Amino acid sequence: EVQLVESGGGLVTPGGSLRLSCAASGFTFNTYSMNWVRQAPGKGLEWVSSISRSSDYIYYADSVKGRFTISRDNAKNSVYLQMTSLRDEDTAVYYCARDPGGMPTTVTTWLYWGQGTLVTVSSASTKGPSVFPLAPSSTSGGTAALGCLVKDYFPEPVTVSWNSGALTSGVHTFPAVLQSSGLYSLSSVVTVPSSSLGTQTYICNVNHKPSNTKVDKRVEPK
Amino acid sequence: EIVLTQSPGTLSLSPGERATLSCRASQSVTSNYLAWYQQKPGQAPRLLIYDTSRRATGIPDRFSGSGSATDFTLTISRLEPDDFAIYYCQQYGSSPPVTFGHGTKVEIKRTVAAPSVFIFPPSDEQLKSGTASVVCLLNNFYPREAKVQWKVDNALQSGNSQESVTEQDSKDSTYSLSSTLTLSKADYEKHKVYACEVTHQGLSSPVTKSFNRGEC
Ligand SMILES: O=P(O)(OC[C@@H](O)[C@@H](O)[C@@H](O)CO[C@@H]1O[C@H](CO)[C@@H](OP(=O)(O)OC[C@@H](O)[C@@H](O)[C@@H](O)CO)[C@H]1O)O[C@H]1[C@@H](O)[C@H](O)O[C@@H]1CO
Ligand SMILES: [Zn+2]
Repeated sequence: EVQLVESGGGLVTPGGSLRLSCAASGFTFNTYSMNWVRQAPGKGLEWVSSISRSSDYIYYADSVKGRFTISRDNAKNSVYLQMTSLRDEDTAVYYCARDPGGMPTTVTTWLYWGQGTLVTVSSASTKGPSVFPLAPSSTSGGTAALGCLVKDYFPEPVTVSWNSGALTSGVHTFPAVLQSSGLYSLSSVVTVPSSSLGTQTYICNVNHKPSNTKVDKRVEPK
Repeated sequence: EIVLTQSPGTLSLSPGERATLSCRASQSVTSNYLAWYQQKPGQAPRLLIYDTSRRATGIPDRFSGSGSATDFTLTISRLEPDDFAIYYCQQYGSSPPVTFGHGTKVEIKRTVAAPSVFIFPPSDEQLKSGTASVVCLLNNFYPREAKVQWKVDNALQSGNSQESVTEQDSKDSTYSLSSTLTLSKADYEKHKVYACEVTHQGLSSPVTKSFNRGEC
């Protein structure tokens, strides 16, 4: 089983530095080039840097030369990316990637990807969200709606589940929007039959990991 | 650098039909080192094709790549609702600068479905916090295009609402949309009627969901 797992991302002030890690398993690590590829929020993909199997050949994109340093340890099955003098343009999900195998050079195309770690470059301070209930009222064809408003948080991301994951049908968790104040906001809604409001309780499980925030809010009819 | 231009920008087709995607390069790509990715929202890219025509392992035969030099083609036959994604092309025959296309977004077409509309007054908890948000929900509709307008005491609003849309549903290929109106707590208590007016191809006339600030 081939697995890549990035780590180390987070909030960093402009001009600061951050070190990213990527552990690998499921293949002979020492026979493969390793690569870092990033994707800014809402945009496409951009290759960052790569390193050959024994660190003899190191390549960078022009946008990171003199600022980012790639390295690897074949005994730890790990490739690293040391970032310095970070800019707003560096805000992206950073992916660890590996080629399909048998490729002719260090930088080609990538078959395996990690989950990616989010790097946010901004001087704005960390803030956990407020979780407000969206109460169901009193009915389109017998359908009611409820939800939770996750307002004013920074940075991304937050996750939302319902009834600790047991409730999934009819759930619509919307992508966050950036308000003018610089803080994010999102809603997660569920549609249910009206009579189920009397025979089932609805709790939204909001998680904002960047601030160690865990909020469970019971949503009830007004 | 070698510039890759993908066309069309967006593609909308029915299940079972064939999608043809183009990737044009500003320079000749050496030895046909051209790849194709599929990326669903929230996930890492999925390698479909590399070396122009070689399918990645586990990729079905409905994904086929072709072309050479400056013209490359990805063909997705027998389209599934699973295929809602953006598709990128990526060349790697140049000198280290490897480039990506800007993507072709593929939507799965289905029959027109009108939305069910709901409106949420700001919670008493949020009004306790000094801010007021009014949310309007559109659920299980198609196509994506929809007009949502806020009226406060019959006065049309502008510039004070933000929308967010979900990805196309895996099963029924529908969308859901939210519109959030922001206003001060003072002005929220200064008006009575808050209405959300929705226009959509599945509605003969616009639908209005509303409440008065004294409901329960
Ligand atoms: O050093 P780099 O940066 O290397 C770039 C690529 O060639 C590798 O990343 C890799 O894809 C090769 O396949 C790998 O090496 C084996 C051949 O030496 C291939 O085996 P393979 O033939 O693909 O068979 C098995 C593999 O597919 C896989 O299942 C296995 O490894 C899992 O445990 C595969 O493992 O650059 C190379 C390249 O320019 C040249 O070889 O010289 C440089 C010396 O540094
Ligand atoms: Zn570009």
